[PDB]
Amino acid sequence: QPKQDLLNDRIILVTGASDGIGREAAMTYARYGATVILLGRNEEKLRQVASHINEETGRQPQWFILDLLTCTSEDCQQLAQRIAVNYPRLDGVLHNAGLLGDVCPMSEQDPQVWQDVMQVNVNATFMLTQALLPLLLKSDAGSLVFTSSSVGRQGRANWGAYAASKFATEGMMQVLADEYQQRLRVNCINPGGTRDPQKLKTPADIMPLYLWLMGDDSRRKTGMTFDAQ
Amino acid sequence: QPKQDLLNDRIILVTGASDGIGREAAMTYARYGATVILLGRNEEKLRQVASHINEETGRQPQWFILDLLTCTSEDCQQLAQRIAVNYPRLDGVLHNAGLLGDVCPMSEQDPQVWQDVMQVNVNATFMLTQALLPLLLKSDAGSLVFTSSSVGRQGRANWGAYAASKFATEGMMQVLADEYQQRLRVNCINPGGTRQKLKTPADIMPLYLWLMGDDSRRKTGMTFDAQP
Repeated sequence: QPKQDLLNDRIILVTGASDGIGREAAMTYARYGATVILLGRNEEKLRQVASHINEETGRQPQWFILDLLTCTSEDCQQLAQRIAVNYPRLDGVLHNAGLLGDVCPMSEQDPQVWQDVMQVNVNATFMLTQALLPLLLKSDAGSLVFTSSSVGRQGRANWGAYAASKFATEGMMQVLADEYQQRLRVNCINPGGTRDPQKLKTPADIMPLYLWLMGDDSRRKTGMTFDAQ
Repeated sequence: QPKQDLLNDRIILVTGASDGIGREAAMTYARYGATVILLGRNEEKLRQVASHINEETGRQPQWFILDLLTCTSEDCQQLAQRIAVNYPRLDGVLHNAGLLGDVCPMSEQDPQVWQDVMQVNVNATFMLTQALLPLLLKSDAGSLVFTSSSVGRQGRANWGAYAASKFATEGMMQVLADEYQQRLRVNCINPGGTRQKLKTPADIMPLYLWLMGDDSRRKTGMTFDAQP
């Protein structure tokens, strides 16, 4: 599909960058020319992913530490302040950080795990969004992408807090898209089943959508949720 | 529609029972024969609502204190124990408690208010549901009703935490309906704008009555608008 320089001169921040889909997305964005900013809780994990992208790409991403389970609104503003000293805008923010929590009936759901899933997937993702909006408004056409799931649109047995949180994520995305008509592109990606493990798709397999949402080919698309597979 | 003894011998718990829609739902259910249990955060207000329902109906609801803003899972479990001492089952639970929070752009939403809205409307509403499930399963046909909103189906500018929380509520309702198919009726009610060209709580009662009475027995997993 996309040309190899699709994301030249796009600065894109990726949360949950240290492993899984986040790690693939950061690497993929860099491969396609982006200046990537990695966000995660583990500095040694982040440094390792940055080194790999540099070896593979020749340019080394910066990383910043944030723990969504515990971060405050103050921590997010300070993170945004640190970014802004190094970077003039954010062209993209990919919210790929998340907690799955318990997969079990509602009667069995652990209430602290429930609280933790809502804190990471909803509340912290919101506070981080709020902190980063000014930088995103500095883009020619900033793009904000949340991670959803099939159970964010149709609740199913056993999916408890994760489902509740992904519904909330669809709602948050919709409110934002309505507030930022013209000004920001705000959408969700549903990556689907990525991780019978040999039957599933690899993060690499689902990347085209992640690329599309950050490149110019999706320029006036907002308020939608997209299925990666 | 419906007969005046619709809810005779139905035991129905109403949260947020001490004002607005909750207070009207409690009263309506009592008028229609139900044994009502009121839940709220403030004793003085609940007692006043109970007394008024007794005056108007002739039977006095019991009340229990729970503050969804600060309650723990243990608090909900203890509440459920206290209810079980006094009652053999719950035929209905109406989750009417809620916090609206800020109505303003996402960039201006107060993060503390945001967290409080999610804690009341989602976390504590789930924790309370969890504690009351055994009682509801003891009904012949227990009915669990959440409160939603038009902005729990389509997000709109300025509705911030409320919207996120009501999407979460539609999601929680859908998971529960899937888990309890054939065992519990689990649905949402969107009361619409209420409280001069707006409707009163009294005006929107038909749906609240319908979901607790036998006419809705086969209906689960759905979200209903009180004002179509």
